[PDB]
Amino acid sequence: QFDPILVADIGGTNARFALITAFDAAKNEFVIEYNHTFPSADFGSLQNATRHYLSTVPHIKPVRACLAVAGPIKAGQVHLTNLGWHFSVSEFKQAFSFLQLEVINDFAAFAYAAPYLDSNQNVVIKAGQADENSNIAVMGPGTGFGAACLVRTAQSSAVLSSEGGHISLAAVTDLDAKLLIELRKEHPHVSLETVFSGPGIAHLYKAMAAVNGITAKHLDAAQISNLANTGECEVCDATLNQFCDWLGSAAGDLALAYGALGGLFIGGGILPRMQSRLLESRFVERFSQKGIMSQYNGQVPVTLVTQDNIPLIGAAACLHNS
Amino acid sequence: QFDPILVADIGGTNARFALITAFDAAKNEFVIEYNHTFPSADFGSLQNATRHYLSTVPHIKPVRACLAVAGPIKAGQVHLTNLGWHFSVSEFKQAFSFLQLEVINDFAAFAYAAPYLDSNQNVVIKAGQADENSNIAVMGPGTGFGAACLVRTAQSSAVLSSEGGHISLAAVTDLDAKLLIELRKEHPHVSLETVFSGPGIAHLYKAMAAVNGITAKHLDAAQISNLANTGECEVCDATLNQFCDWLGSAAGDLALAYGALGGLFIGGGILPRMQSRLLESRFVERFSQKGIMSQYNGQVPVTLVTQDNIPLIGAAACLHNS
Repeated sequence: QFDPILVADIGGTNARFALITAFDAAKNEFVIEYNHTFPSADFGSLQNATRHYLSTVPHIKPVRACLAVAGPIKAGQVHLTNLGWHFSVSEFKQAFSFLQLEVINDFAAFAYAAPYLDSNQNVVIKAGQADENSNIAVMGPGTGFGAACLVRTAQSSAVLSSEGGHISLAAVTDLDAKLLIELRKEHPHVSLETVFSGPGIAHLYKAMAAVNGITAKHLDAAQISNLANTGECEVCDATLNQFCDWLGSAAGDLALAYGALGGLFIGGGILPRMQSRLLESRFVERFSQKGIMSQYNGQVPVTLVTQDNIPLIGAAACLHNS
Repeated sequence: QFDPILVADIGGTNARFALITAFDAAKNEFVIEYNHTFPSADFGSLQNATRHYLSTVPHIKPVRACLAVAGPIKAGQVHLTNLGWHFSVSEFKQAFSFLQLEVINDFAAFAYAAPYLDSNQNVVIKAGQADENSNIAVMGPGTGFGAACLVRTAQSSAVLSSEGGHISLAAVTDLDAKLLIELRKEHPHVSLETVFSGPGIAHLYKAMAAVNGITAKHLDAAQISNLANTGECEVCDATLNQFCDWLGSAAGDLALAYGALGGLFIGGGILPRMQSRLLESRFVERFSQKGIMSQYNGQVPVTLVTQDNIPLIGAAACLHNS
């Protein structure tokens, strides 16, 4: 009989709670039940939010818990000053008499989750052959660019949390190069996140406009994607294709940096909205265009994550594999 | 009473064996004794080399062993076809009745070793504040460019082995940019290893010569370093300074990619021979020139490794921490 786990996805506008009630060895999937979302604004503390949630499912009183936090964890201390939630992992554990409590970052949760994803609920960007005994890379263009790695060796395993979104962005093509020169005019340091993010799409548009000899209007990502579709902004359509192309190069670099023969997953909320453009782009060609390591990246499967509960699956995987 | 460990550094022209006989909690150092080197060519198998070594120190019969291999480990199989040594980890363990045997890559050993280095036997490249609970990055420009990371979290730890030397090399300065254009003329894929390695120094020289409007002579790294010193090759001196400068940028990128708040170590045999030039270069300035993550890299201590037994210390740390 599986020992239930309380899992939570906190830090954003909405806090999400659920109960892990079983693990199916066949499907290699955690069974998640009683999935409840609520505005973080409804509570003055995480403790309160948690007490409320547990009161709605009192027949299952978990003594194991893991919270995935889209915020900073500095020495057993969590500060979501944004929400007004500040708590000690130690006291939170005490408050609910948890025998086991893990508090992890959201991308760390994405890395923990990687081996337990719904195969039939995701999109293969590039086939195909995963090495079960090697590392898995996870990345996600969103508000910023997050990158992490589930490190698996013949001695142990752990999750590499990083600031990999901030590494310098390299040029591969002549167009890349020209765009870096323009980008650097507004961004002394042009990193992955300078381009591969919600704000980055706007940055990339401004640069593309400049390269094409056009004064750029004040557009954000959604506006850029819309105007591209209606054919009212040629530079917008080219910007989004360049985004996909370049991303391929960056994803390939991270696959090498993280030795990701276990596979590379692309999450976040932006890329799943660009699925058709991504699959039509030069992403895959650029992904494995890596000199003597071309064959290596040729073997690495790249998957676009489409399921919605990654943080919860990760929290579950983290605590259960402790 | 410490349980002795047999440690070995194999794969190169010389095989090195030693015995770990104790661990000093105060110094935080493994005690290494009976350090013996011998030409790999003297034996037809690792088993033979090992039997010979153990016969010279028969009063200490270790049942724990860890081999650091500068070669490939594919599924409990080691193939140093170069030396004619091919063995099964399983059978090697059996052959010497080891209760515990770990076989790791050489850079993985460098990552394992990082926390146990001789503070007074290394050179601070950039101060200063290590976070004991964060990851440590290790890198080394040699024949190729190796990169690994000791991943340390509040849940576990592991060593990230990578192909990070093969990620695209980004330009930061105008000179960087011009050099990439030249480099790409001979190297379709310009990676870190294209520049930051023994062969890379020659590549960089050829490119620097071209940028400076000079026909480059056929020189290798040592020749480039020599001619620089005698002032017989101005472009050579500029090449080596550019190498150090650019390396700073690359090391900074890896520190971000690996979340290396625990520190970053630079090993290999090339950089320790360039200590004065390195410390006089723009390495440190470029290391932390990383936009919003500038403060982050400002905190990361960078150390030049000068001690000779890194692989042995790593093997020891790996097996002992199993």
